[PDB]
Amino acid sequence: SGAIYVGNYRVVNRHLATHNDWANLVWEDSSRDLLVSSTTAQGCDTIARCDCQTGVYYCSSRRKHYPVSFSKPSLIFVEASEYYPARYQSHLMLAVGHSEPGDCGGILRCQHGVVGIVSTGGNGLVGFADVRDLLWLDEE
Ligand SMILES: [Zn+2]
Repeated sequence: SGAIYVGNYRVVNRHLATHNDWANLVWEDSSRDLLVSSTTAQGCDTIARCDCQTGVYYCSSRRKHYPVSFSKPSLIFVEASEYYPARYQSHLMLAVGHSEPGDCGGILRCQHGVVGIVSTGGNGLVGFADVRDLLWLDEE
């Protein structure tokens, strides 16, 4: 689990979004495994605006932060999970690293702030849904 809180926005894995997330839907993209919902409280997270390919992610299944190199946001074929059928996910970034189902929502960050959240895993690879292209997250 895990979320990004920036301004009046909550960013979560679409597949972990709650009733309240869907009741306050701002934007969702099934191909990206992202959902954004509105918040009453002002969020403090800074979204990275950059093309960094290195950063640190939180891995709940190891209670550890790992430094990783990751690929640029891409259309990548992702195997069946249970939450999704074996399909293409867009704006996905892979790194060599540990990822289990409950690691989703783990934040990936560089020096410029939040890059994305854990979205996929398996075969010793971790996939991160990019948020750095969502410029609208940093106004109203
Ligand atoms: Zn960066």
